[PDB]
Amino acid sequence: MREIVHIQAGQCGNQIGAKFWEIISDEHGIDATGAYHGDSDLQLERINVYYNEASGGKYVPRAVLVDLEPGTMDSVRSGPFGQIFRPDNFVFGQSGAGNNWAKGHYTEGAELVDSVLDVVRKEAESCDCLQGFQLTHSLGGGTGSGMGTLLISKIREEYPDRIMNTYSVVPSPKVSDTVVEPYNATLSVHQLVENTDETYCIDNEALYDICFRTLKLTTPTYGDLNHLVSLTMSGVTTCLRFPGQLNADLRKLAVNMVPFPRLHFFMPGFAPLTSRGSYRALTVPELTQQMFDAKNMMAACDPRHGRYLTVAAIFRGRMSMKEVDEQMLNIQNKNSSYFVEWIPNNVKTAVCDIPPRGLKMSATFIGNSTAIQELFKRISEQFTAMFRRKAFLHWYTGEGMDEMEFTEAESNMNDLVSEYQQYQEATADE
Amino acid sequence: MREIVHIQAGQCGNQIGAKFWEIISDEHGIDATGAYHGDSDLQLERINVYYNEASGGKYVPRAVLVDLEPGTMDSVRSGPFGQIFRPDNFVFGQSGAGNNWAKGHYTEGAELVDSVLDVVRKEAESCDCLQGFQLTHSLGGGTGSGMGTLLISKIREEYPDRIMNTYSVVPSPKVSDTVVEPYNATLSVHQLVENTDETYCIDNEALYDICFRTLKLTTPTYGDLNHLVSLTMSGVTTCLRFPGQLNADLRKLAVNMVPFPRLHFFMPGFAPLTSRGSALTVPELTQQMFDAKNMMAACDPRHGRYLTVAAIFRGRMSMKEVDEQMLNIQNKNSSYFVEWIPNNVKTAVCDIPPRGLKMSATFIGNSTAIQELFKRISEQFTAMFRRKAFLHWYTGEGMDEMEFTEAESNMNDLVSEYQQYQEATAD
Amino acid sequence: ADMEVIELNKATSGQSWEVILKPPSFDGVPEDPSLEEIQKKLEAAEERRKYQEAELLKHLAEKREHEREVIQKAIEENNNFIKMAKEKLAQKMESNKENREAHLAAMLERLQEKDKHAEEVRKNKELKEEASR
Amino acid sequence: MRECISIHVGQAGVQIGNACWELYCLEHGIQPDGQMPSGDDSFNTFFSETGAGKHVPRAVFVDLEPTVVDEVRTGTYRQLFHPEQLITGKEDAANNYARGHYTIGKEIVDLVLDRIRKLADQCTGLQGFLIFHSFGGGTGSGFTSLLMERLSVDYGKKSKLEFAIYPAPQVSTAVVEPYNSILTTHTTLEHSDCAFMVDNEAIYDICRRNLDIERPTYTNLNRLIGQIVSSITASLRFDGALNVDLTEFQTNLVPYPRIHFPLVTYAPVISAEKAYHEQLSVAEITNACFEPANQMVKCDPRHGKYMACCMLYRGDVVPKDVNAAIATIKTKRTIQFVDWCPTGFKVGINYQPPTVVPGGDLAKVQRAVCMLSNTTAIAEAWARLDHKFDLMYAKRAFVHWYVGEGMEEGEFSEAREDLAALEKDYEEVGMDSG
Amino acid sequence: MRECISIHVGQAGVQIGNACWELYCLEHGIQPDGQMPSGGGDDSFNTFFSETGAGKHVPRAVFVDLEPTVVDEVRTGTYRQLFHPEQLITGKEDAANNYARGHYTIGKEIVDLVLDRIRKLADQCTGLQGFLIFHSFGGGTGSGFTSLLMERLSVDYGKKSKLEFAIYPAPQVSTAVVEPYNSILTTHTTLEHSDCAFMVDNEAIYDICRRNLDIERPTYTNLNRLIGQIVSSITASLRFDGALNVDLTEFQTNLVPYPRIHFPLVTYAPVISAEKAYHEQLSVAEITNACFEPANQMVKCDPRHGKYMACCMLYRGDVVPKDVNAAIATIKTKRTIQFVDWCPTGFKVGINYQPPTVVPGGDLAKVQRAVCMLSNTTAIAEAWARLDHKFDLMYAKRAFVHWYVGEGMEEGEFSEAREDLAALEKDYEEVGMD
Ligand SMILES: Nc1nc2c(ncn2[C@@H]2O[C@H](COP(=O)(O)CP(=O)(O)OP(=O)(O)O)[C@@H](O)[C@H]2O)c(=O)[nH]1
Ligand SMILES: Nc1nc2c(ncn2[C@@H]2O[C@H](COP(=O)(O)CP(=O)(O)OP(=O)(O)O)[C@@H](O)[C@H]2O)c(=O)[nH]1
Ligand SMILES: Nc1nc2c(ncn2[C@@H]2O[C@H](COP(=O)(O)OP(=O)(O)OP(=O)(O)O)[C@@H](O)[C@H]2O)c(=O)[nH]1
Ligand SMILES: Nc1nc2c(ncn2[C@@H]2O[C@H](COP(=O)(O)OP(=O)(O)OP(=O)(O)O)[C@@H](O)[C@H]2O)c(=O)[nH]1
Ligand SMILES: [Mg+2]
Ligand SMILES: [Mg+2]
Ligand SMILES: [Mg+2]
Ligand SMILES: [Mg+2]
Repeated sequence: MREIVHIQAGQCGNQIGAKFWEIISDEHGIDATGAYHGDSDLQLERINVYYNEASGGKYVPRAVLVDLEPGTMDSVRSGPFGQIFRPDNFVFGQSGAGNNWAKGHYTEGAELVDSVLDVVRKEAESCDCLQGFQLTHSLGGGTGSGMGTLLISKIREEYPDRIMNTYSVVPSPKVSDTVVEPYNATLSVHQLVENTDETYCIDNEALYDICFRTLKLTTPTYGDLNHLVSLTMSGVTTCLRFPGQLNADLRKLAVNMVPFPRLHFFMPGFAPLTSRGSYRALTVPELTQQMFDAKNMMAACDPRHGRYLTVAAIFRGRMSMKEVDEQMLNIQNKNSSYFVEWIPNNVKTAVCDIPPRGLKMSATFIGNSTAIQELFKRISEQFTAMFRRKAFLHWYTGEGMDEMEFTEAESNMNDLVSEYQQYQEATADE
Repeated sequence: MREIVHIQAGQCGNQIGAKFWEIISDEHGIDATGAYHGDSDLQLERINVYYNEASGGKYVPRAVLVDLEPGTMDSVRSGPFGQIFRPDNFVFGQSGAGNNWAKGHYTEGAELVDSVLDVVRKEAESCDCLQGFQLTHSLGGGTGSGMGTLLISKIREEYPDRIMNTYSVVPSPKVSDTVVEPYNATLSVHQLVENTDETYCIDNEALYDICFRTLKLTTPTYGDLNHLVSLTMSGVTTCLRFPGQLNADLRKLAVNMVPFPRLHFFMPGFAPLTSRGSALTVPELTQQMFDAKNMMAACDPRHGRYLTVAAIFRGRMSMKEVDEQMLNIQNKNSSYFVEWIPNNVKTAVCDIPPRGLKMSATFIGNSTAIQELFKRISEQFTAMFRRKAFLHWYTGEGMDEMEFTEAESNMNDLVSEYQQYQEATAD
Repeated sequence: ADMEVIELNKATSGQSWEVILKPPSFDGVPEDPSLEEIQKKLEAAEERRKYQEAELLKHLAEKREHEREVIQKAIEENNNFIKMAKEKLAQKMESNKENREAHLAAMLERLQEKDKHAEEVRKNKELKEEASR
Repeated sequence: MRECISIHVGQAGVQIGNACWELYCLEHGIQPDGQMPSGDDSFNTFFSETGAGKHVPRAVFVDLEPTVVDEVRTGTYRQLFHPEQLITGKEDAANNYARGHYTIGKEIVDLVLDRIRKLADQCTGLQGFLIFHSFGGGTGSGFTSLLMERLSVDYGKKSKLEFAIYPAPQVSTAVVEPYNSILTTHTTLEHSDCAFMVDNEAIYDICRRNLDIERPTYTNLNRLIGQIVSSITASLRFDGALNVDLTEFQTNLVPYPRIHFPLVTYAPVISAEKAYHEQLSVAEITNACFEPANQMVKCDPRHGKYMACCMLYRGDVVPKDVNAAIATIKTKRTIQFVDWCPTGFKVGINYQPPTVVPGGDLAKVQRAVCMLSNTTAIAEAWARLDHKFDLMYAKRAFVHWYVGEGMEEGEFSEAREDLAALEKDYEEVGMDSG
Repeated sequence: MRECISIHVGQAGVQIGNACWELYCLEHGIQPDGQMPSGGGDDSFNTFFSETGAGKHVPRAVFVDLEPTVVDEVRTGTYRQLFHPEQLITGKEDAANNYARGHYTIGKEIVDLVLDRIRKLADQCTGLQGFLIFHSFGGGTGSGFTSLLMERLSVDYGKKSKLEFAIYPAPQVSTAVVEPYNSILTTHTTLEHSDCAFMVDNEAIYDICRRNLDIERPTYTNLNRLIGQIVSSITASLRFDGALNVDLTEFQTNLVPYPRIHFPLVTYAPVISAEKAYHEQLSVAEITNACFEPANQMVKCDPRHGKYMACCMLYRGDVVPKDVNAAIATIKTKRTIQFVDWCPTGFKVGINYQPPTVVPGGDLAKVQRAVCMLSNTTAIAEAWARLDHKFDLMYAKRAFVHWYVGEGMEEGEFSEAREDLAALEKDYEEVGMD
């Protein structure tokens, strides 16, 4: 369990993925040319999880950059850490998906998918001990959503024994790119329920609301949204990148987090909430409190509306491990009604000395909460409002799809909601 | 849709035809020898619609001059612009039709018709893109009416896909005493209803009345009547002869003007009314559209409704003013336009005014009031036919009485069809 | 005061003994595997693991077949659209040709009948003339 | 790469093409001879390149009469197009759909298709076709319908989008334009993917009100139309912050196959005079898009509901300013959307400000926007047209002109019944869900 | 000769082995390179160390892990010359905290290699006593690989003793939610193959480090150094010429009256901080009293709620029999110390003259005398009850069970393992009835 192969698909996937590579490069002391210039051995101890060592002591991200359109590729190459990527790992088409899940999944995406698998196969065969795959994408468009899910099932077929992990950006009418987002998101959730082991639900509704309500940004941009995502992704991957005991690899994390196979959708949490221009304090009790704060969730769900099946809490910076242990016990004891009683010791804590880029102290929460059903209900209501009138359906059926695929994706997503509700209501005294 | 082939038949047809060629030659800057000495490029842009370019930069009218009498040819050759015509295009007989439609249509005219077709085929075959044919003639005599209608059906047979257009002079007891004019006119209307696409009704009754009442000419002559016809013909052909958007060719004009195949008889209007020896404002010109005094057909436009109208304004005037005045004239007179043909009035403005004027207006109206012209011919016809007066003039030439009853029925049906659309509501 | 000490063993780096505080209430101390068995159980587990991996791949193969059926369905629909557009247009252009030729023939036959009538008029004029005086 | 083939049909289509191709040349630095001195190479979607470095429009200009195309053949841009892509016959359709579709059009249709086939052969990623035509002319109506049908046979479902001129009495050339419009709409409905209608009365009134032109001519109308066309194609010809291709227009703007007529709105339209125009913000130009006076089609959006809105910005425009402007538009009670549309906004931003033709009527602006909106209010334009059709057709007025060309009366009934179904489709689609 | 082979399995087993073998080296005067300048006095160290042709002393031990990281530290660290590379065995991928993965999937590929190495160590023994197995109950390797290895060891060495040093899971340092499943699964499969298991609860050692050693947040290095002290006390009479627990069979004889009830409770004293200010040495009475105090136990449970069936006092250092007997006499005087009716109330006492040894620079102070009590009490059933309850809470919902089923395990194995531990709980109740 050493190497992770990272794939970024479509505009959103490549934008949050480039930001992920830029934050973890800074944390590991890697410059834009791939050269190591840090001053800690903890920075290089597990560098091979995400980077390959090339000729001359340079480190190259084990990342494949995918799109059905070339503009995104050019903008990543032109971005701050654009030159760090392996040039032959940029795989792109020329047509685009036209914001249509069916074109990404069945037509144009299917034409590009084998070029992507040849590049991820070269990265995989080079691995001494491949953990699995990490995919960043949005669920609202055509490429990230349709082609991204097509890639997942093709990768599931060739690497059935590897962990499949996604960072899936859920659409919101508050910051929307296309009118058919609820269709593209529902068809993708159907795929994710069946083919991923761990999915981090990154909700644009929640990110927009943090920027508007908490950060007081009257008009948030993708830059403001992606700053919260980059800090969150740095936080959730902390245990994969630095030496430690807990959730040190993708399979140990899955075994600790996923009690039922379909219930693998995580609600990430982060404290402190910052803007790109930033307060100057945050104590251990203050950090632990944000675990139940809807305002600190990256999925637009209230954790107090459901119950946590499992939680991974990651604390970063110079703080007392004794204080963190005392505060985490107190937060569980005082909030016993928001944890399922039939999964004992379901909250695991980790403390890392290296804080994220730009902060002195931070907290990241990976929650498997039954409150995530609110995110799926929101997508489902938006889907039904369109599907009831068969609006925009001819663009999907024109690609060879049947109406039955829509009804099936909708049913599977409602069953998922019904499953979360079942465990939320379950008591220890059966 | 470039070339038009013009044919002029009989005395009236050749007299109004020579006058048409003289006015449009002056407007296009063409002298009596066919030489261009104009100043403007708008004069030559569409010169090929009516003229052929001969050796040495000279322009020759694409006109065929026809008559069963050979004196009319001599008088045209001797007239102003007589030398401009192609000498081999003068086709003449020796006998004369004796003001008998049957002699023109079936006897003497049929003997000369192949010599005419020889000459019109040569003109028509030489065209790069033939629009069709234009005929000037009277309906009251024998050659223009009988032979003119015979020519129409023969040319139609050979060129079924081309537009057939006529300038038809309607007889009046005010200018000619010939008793059988109602017969010749009814037999010709019967032919025109079935074989022409557009017919401009030039009424001698209306021409005489303008000269007598408005121009105060106590005894008008054909020269006085023909001066009004030449200005009218220059006005109605403006859009065929100069660059422009509207009714630029004979088929586009027919499509805009003719809603029902048989209702293709136009009531032309002109302002100002002038004599051969004598500038109105834009509102003054637009008002004359409903003025019976300005019509070249003896019908009152306020007695019926316009199915369609083409309004042509010539001279240096504001297009904005013309547009405002034309909208005002149809809003204030909405009851004189059929409501079931929306936007049925089309306006055009040309910078070049007719010869002798600084500003003019010409109206091509398809009005249900034209039924008054046909009723007048029909009453005169019935007064004679009821007594079978002069019938042996036509039956002596091989005709049957049945052709008369048929021509009369067809003309009364035409009146009854105009009345039907006049009374029709949108509902 | 009752404690029975019993010497057990004495050695180079040690000494041992038993100390008895009380004797027992009830006199007396009262109230295999095989490689084949192990192998059979391990192989049975391996077959269950391989059977569920085969079921997973069988379902992924069913998704690949469905993908081929949607690509084929879109191709077939585009072909049927072409086929229908082509024969609708051929039918429309041919009906229009029949009609336009029919209209042209009817109007030429009308003009031809006029010619027959004209020679018949000419015929009567000829016998009215000549066969007189 | 992502090529778009332009087809300009009849006088309106060809004259609008003159204005568009002149403007594209000015925007990309292409000289009238096709040369371009020494970057953004997205213009390759609209221009092919020869071995001698000359850039040639991926376009065909067609008319049944030669007069209008002859002006292209002999004008400033006569070296820009190869002579084989400027196609004309001898006789026009005489304002008759039947002559454009059958009698006259059938004689030149194979030649036009042959030229389009040669342009398609030079495309490695053909997106589809942009067809420019009027609804009213015999060629614009009849020849376009015939060409649309033949393009569906040769290219199947390959995208076909229109720029169609809706008839206006102020500049109308024929009484039969309502017949030609209904017949062409009926024939074209199942072959077109998206049609951008431009009403001549609306452009006429914008020229009078906003540009202070007393009696606007086709030159005034066409230069403004060229500005709108350039805005719609700027996302394909340039690579800006946010792009929208032919496929994205279709997916975002057309919820049902027959409901494919977006309303075009453009702002700002400022007179080349004034000088004290003070630069309009992104919020101000966005607000102007929902004002009826800036629409390209006369209709009242307050009497309808929006189902999709595509915003195409160009110039000094930043995404933050666009989102702030659209957010205030979402809070407007007077701007109503259908309940089956959770979000109907597709945004495209290009850095290139609107270029104006030297000596034209329009002022140089720092930023401009073109909105493409699918509104059920556009059914008012169809109702207006259908009523004029009914008034004339009840009497069979002018019908003999179409029947004489081989058309049957049953085709008029079928075309009208199809447009009656379209009117009911706009009514059903604007209804709230149960 | 009475040789013992030590088997260190998984992270816990390997890291505890580092601590034990470091302490044995210090106790016998063996340097990290295996050299010994021959302190101790006798040659009994040969039971745990073999000798090479170059005069080096090598542990009779195998270190096994399904992943290489922890064992790699042994391969490259301070004691890398002490072990030969063939006795440090690792795979590539671990058992991911899943018993089924360690037992049925991954373990299966390395088990023959481990048995081959054990067979080569057994070949060097003239009087092999048996095996000492170090492992965690909670890890996938510590649970799954250990039970698989125990089964094969019973087939290959039927009449040989197998003693365990097992780490009982604690939430303060727990690495997985599924540790109760792994613990019940490994106990079920290992029960009939093990002769005696000394359980060490991480919470008890964690609290002793906090209370007695003043360590705020104890690490595995703190816990293992203390575990090493207890293991050294129990093995002292095999590695030195002692008088009690002289051979491995003597452990079953002295502590195990019934095969299933083989889990003795370990108590140790004194545990004093190295940083403590010069305190006076604790007497035999004081360290004996500490033996009967719950706070000094290796497993959290209440001996007052149970009955003793065997008791062994292992004294070390400056200790005289008269002082031991006087100390035991006072404890009986003031305390009950209830024994089962079928066992005599009393103690087997051993004094090992070798002084307690501490790692230089460690947390423990060097003491003149120490004692380790091994007692088989029915009170240890409390630890099984706590574990069984956590198993039941999760298993009632089938939570995490799909991870084990996906590896080829059946649900029935969970029921069987739990039913076996329910029988073990009833056995403790029946055995302690009178
Ligand atoms: N948090 C972010 N969301 C983004 C970003 N860019 C886009 N999006 C969201 O992603 C969704 C669709 O946008 P994309 O550009 O990723 C669509 P994609 O390239 O994957 O496919 P196509 O539809 O073929 O263009 C929609 O919900 C957007 O709001 C970004 O940088 N950050
Ligand atoms: N407005 C005009 N009417 C004319 C003119 N000449 C004749 N007429 C009218 O035409 C009618 C008589 O027709 P014509 O003199 O042309 C007889 P045509 O030569 O065609 O045949 P025949 O003399 O019978 O051989 C009668 O109504 C006259 O009043 C003229 O120059 N202008
Ligand atoms: N905006 C605009 N509309 C025009 C232009 N030219 C014509 N139109 C309009 O188009 C309609 C007439 O159609 P045209 O395109 O001229 O006719 P055509 O396609 O050439 O067809 P035919 O001439 O009948 O063969 C009327 O509504 C005109 O106002 C132009 O340059 N710009
Ligand atoms: N006392 C002590 N306990 C430890 C140590 N390392 C791990 N543990 C405990 O052992 C349990 C986890 O088992 P591990 O031994 O780490 O796992 P493993 O045997 O390597 O198995 P996998 O990693 O799942 O293949 C938890 O209860 C830990 O607290 C150690 O060095 N000392
Ligand atoms: Mg994209
Ligand atoms: Mg005469
Ligand atoms: Mg035209
Ligand atoms: Mg391990």
